[PDB]
Amino acid sequence: SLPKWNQPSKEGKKITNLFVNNSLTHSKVEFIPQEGNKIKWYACGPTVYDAAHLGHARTYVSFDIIRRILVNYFKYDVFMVINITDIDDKIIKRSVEEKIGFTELARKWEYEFWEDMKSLNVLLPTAITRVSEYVGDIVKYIEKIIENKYAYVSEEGSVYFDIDEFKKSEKHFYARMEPLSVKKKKNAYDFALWKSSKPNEPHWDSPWGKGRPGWHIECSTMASNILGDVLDIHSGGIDLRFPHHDNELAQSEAFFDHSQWVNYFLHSGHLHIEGLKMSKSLKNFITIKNMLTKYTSNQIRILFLLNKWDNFMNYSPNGESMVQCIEIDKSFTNFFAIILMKIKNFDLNSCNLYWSDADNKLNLLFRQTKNKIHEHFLDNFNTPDALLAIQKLITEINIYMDKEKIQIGLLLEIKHYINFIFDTFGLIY
Amino acid sequence: GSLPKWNQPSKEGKKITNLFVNNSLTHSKVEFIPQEGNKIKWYACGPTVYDAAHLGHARTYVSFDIIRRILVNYFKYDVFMVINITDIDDKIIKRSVEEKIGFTELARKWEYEFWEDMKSLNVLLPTAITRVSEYVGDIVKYIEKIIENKYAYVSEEGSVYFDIDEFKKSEKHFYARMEPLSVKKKKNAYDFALWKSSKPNEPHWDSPWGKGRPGWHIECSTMASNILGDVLDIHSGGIDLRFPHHDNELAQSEAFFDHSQWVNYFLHSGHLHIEGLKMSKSLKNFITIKNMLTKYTSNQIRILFLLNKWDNFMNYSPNGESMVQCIEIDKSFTNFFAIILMKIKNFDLNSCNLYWSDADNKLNLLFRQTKNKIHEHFLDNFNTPDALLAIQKLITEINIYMDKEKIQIGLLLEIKHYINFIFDTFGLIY
Ligand SMILES: Nc1ncnc2c1ncn2[C@@H]1O[C@H](COS(=O)(=O)NC(=O)[C@@H](N)CCC(=O)O)[C@@H](O)[C@H]1O
Ligand SMILES: Nc1ncnc2c1ncn2[C@@H]1O[C@H](COS(=O)(=O)NC(=O)[C@@H](N)CCC(=O)O)[C@@H](O)[C@H]1O
Ligand code: NA
Ligand code: NA
Ligand code: NA
Ligand code: NA
Ligand SMILES: [Zn+2]
Ligand SMILES: [Zn+2]
Repeated sequence: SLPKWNQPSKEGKKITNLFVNNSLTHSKVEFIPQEGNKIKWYACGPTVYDAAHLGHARTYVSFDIIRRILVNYFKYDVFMVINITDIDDKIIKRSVEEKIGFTELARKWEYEFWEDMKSLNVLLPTAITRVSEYVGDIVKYIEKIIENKYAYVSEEGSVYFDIDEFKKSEKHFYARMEPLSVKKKKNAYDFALWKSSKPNEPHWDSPWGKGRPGWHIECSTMASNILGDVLDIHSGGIDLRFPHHDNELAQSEAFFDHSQWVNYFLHSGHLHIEGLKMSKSLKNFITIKNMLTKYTSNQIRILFLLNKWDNFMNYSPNGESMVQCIEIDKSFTNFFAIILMKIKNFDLNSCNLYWSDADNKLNLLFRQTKNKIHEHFLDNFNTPDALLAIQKLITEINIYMDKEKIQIGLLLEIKHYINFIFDTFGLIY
Repeated sequence: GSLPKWNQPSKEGKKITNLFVNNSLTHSKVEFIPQEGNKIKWYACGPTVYDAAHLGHARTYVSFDIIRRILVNYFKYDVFMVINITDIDDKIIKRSVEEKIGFTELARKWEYEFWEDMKSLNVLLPTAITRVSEYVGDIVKYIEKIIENKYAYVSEEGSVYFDIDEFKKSEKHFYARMEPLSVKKKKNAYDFALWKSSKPNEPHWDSPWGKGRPGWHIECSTMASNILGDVLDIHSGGIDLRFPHHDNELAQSEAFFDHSQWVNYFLHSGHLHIEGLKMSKSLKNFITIKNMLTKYTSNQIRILFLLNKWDNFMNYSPNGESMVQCIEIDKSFTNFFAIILMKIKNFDLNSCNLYWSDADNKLNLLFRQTKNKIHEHFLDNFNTPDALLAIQKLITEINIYMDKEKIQIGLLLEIKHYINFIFDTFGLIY
């Protein structure tokens, strides 16, 4: 009556003791790769019919930070896939309103999305998978689900996922992550895998007639084709947990006829503005480009570093939430300014390098800070507390650089470590 | 009895990578295990600063810079490193009377040029730099303790000598742990000075035993013990220092703390040879780092050292013969970055197709396999020659892919970032 989860075996794997908040268990559980030190990761992409806003940035920046922690800090090997839904009801509707082709519209806003990601120092994924380029593969995927008896064909030529038949199987559970969120259909909760197309919509040939993919099938198809029958990580915003992500799990389980397509499902919290999700529908949004005419990439990334990735956050506009981000960014800028100059202008010919008690105390705080940051990252990517640890260390380095005769080698090593953590955060100074 | 024993640190609570290193204390490759957490306390012997450093010195400091970058940048150990500067020495005293400038002025000049040469080679400075001239008082206190533990004696002239026989008698101490077979005022000829009575006209310092100078080995035990403590994870230097210098440091430090294992892993770089012999100031067969750098770049010199396993000797053929391959490799890396950066710059998302093709998948398969190959090479006693080869082979296939196949922009960027990561670990700059 309740979905079960299988933790991957630890034998032969990279073991860091990292714990992550897994939506499949609704708990923090130890992260263990399926193979070695490898992480196969699929992340749902944007719907490219319009500009991206600060809420989209929160999700992609937060998972960029997580990816950099996993790769740059823990040295996992991440193979990441993000889809682009360039065919969708919204794209069709917008393209008729504006009197341009569906592809021209989608390519424009896909281009602007990646430009915005690059402006925010977000790394591109290994693979970018457009629906328009995967329709043939989607048809083949749907054929297999039908052959496994988990989908049926309507008279009009649509294909629907058969929830009742899927649930019946002892190896399958429907809606593993939100169990309680559950005429021609057998049951109302069945969802389309293939939609019969109106003659005026864009459409593709199939064994069942001209149509389009349903809302969820492209993600199962693309990830299964490139990454296979087990994903280490699947991610997205919390609104996608159901129906979209739970439906992907059912589709992929139905295709492979197994019980666990994803080991760790990670959901970022929403950015709210004035108490409500930042939303195109609510017209309360700030585009990323507008945000970048007021604040820098570092400042926006600090905003997201200050908020735990899997919790919702409130954005107060008119600069209110950004005051703290600007202060922190300024302290990082001024810290680097001083330490870089002290290093550059240090003179080995005239200095004294005796390792003093003041040098030893700063070094002790330095090594301790490294251990604290390590524990924060293992604690479900706790960047707010890691950022605070860096701030505390900087306060003490600033005192040391002002008064004590300086240990050039220690300052260089401290500069390199803080650069390493800032690279991990995606900050550029 | 009759053979030195070695205690491997316990694994509980430590960072465990399965790295193996060639340990001179065991004369074997053994698993590297920190004394504490992920921390590595590391002392490396510094240069004698009375004249210019040469390519043999560069080989040792660059090879251990590469190892330090592997430990820190690649494996994420926390390295705390100390290097001494011997700015008081017989050679410095004699050279300063020849040059007719003060010993301090001469020593500071050639220390400064040593660090400039290191920076020119992209060698990272250590955490602490310990000059003998700033540590004499601490050295005196260290010797006082060795005398108090009955492991040293004072001669009538005011010198202090290490008492090898008394040290060996202790069941917890073995003398010459690393080269056991290499072993009038003295009790026995093998005793060595901790404090030397001052000769007339020499620089000198006060002590309870009279005016004098440190012996040849005592500063390193003193400085490392003061900053790093009673157990070092790593101690390093060239193979010529293994005995008497490093074995004598072990004896001094064991005598000070009256314990049995001051160093867990002793690493010795091989010598750079020229025409079959060690590159040597005495043999006048040396090439200064500065002269090398007027003909070759930092990258090219670092590639020369990456191509030779750190703990084996290497032959350097002059007149550009050994550098031919280094220049070719460096050029292939420069050209790779030029090409991949242009392909990235000119990629057009509006006109591309991004279907993940079989060609894309084959390159990705090679990419991830290369990552695991390099990982095993680094775990295998820092095997940079084979890691460098793996990177070269990967670049050969990336160049083919960029020329013909429709390119996966994200995959090319990810491969570039990984190669940047390994090159940072090597100390190469492109
Ligand atoms: N206010 C907010 N705060 C924080 N995250 C927010 C957000 N609004 C959207 N998101 C998250 O941003 C990502 C992109 O959202 S989006 O452009 O609307 N696209 C979509 O929702 C769908 N295209 C995802 C499904 C798929 O196509 O596979 C998705 O992960 C989405 O959950
Ligand atoms: N041809 C060669 N090939 C490869 N390594 C070579 C080398 N010649 C010297 N080395 C190594 O370079 C390092 C510095 O050497 S050096 O400047 O002569 N100084 C000394 O030997 C002493 N000052 C070390 C003892 C001490 O002072 O603590 C030492 O580690 C030494 O072993
Ligand atoms: Na079931
Ligand atoms: Na939902
Ligand atoms: Na003994
Ligand atoms: Na020797
Ligand atoms: Zn999706
Ligand atoms: Zn030494």
